[PDB]
Amino acid sequence: KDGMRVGERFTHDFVVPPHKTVRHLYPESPEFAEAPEVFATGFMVGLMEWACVRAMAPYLEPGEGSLGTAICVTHTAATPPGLTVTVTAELRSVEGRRLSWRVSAHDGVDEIGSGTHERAVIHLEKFNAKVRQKT
Amino acid sequence: MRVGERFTHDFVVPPHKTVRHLYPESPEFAEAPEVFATGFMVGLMEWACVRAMAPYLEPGEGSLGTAICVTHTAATPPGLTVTVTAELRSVEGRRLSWRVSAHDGVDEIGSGTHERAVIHLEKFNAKVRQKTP
Repeated sequence: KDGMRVGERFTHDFVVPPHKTVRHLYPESPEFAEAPEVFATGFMVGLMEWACVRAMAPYLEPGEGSLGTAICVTHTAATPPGLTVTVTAELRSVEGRRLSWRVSAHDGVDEIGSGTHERAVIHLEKFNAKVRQKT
Repeated sequence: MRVGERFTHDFVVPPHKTVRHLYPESPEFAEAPEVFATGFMVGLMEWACVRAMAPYLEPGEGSLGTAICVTHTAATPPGLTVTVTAELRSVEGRRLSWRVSAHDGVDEIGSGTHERAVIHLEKFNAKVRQKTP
């Protein structure tokens, strides 16, 4: 099924809506009530994962998916709704079921962060079997 | 605020904190495991740091997350209690770094570091508006 090529750059573009602020991450949080209306770090983490997931999708076999096992990034500029965040993900290596990525993001105005992200390829159903032993 | 001081909060994972709920906009997430998302785990960690700093902030001040470096090494289905601890590791300028860790009552699910910068809300909000289309 042809594997992924190291050093290949992939881009994921995302126009930030109003509902990806700090407060929308945890509406349960009174303590976030005053947070500026900017793209939340937690949502940026999810966007970077999302970028890597799209890239690996055609390469995964039937029944397969992945989980994020590590993330190590800066978040050095804030983004209001309306700007487009472009994520660039580049494959650093694959060693077994472990894929390592470098990732970075730009909102068309500033670079907003960069660093690394690691994922693990899993068989979706047999993973749920392991999880359910916890539920 | 002092280095080495700690705050811990607990959070029963609901169904709506799973991966696919972080981004309902994503078809590529539709078949994701029904487990607590990394983005939400990070958010719960930030939340711990935010609460712990609050009593030490001047009125009109707040903070932003400027760095996050964590592992997420075990998955948590809805219904388990995630306990998060945040320990102040250092302060310099308007930046505080925390050591953060999380466990779900069964496994340690992740840990690492998180940095935040203290901001004057009004000043910062003005800046944001000038970056807005």
